[PDB]
Amino acid sequence: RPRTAFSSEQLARLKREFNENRYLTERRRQQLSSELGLNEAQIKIWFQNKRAKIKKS
Amino acid sequence: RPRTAFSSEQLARLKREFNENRYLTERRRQQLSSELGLNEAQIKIWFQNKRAKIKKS
DNA sequence: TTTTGCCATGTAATTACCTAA
DNA sequence: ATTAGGTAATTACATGGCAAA
Repeated sequence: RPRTAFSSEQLARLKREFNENRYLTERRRQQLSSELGLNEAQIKIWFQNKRAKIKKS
Repeated sequence: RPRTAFSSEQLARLKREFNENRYLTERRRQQLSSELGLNEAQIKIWFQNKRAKIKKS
């Protein structure tokens, strides 16, 4: 498998972004893409996965 | 998956099951497929659809 | 000390089912 | 029928620190 590695500066805006808003919109899902230069699908699962550990944690 | 059509022999067995419980279970999806000769995934979607309809009331 | 030799974690990805159009 | 994005459960794997000769 190709396990993506996140940049210390990506994990940051993601996190910052989850705080303010834990549910991604398409617009928002899009913009993040541009900016972080990540694909709308990984930002997708990230948020899913965040919410997940928060629940189990 | 090709649009299909249920026999009345099947359609009425689906409706009798959907009467006992609206949620299918894996083993039971199985059981009905070998029974009614349908394809699991067809059974699965009938149910979804039915639930969604019944809801509307 | 050092070097080797394992594990246990965290997490990213993935699956199977959900309601709703 | 299909489709997207949600939850819950996983599985794969890249890692750090620990144990021991």
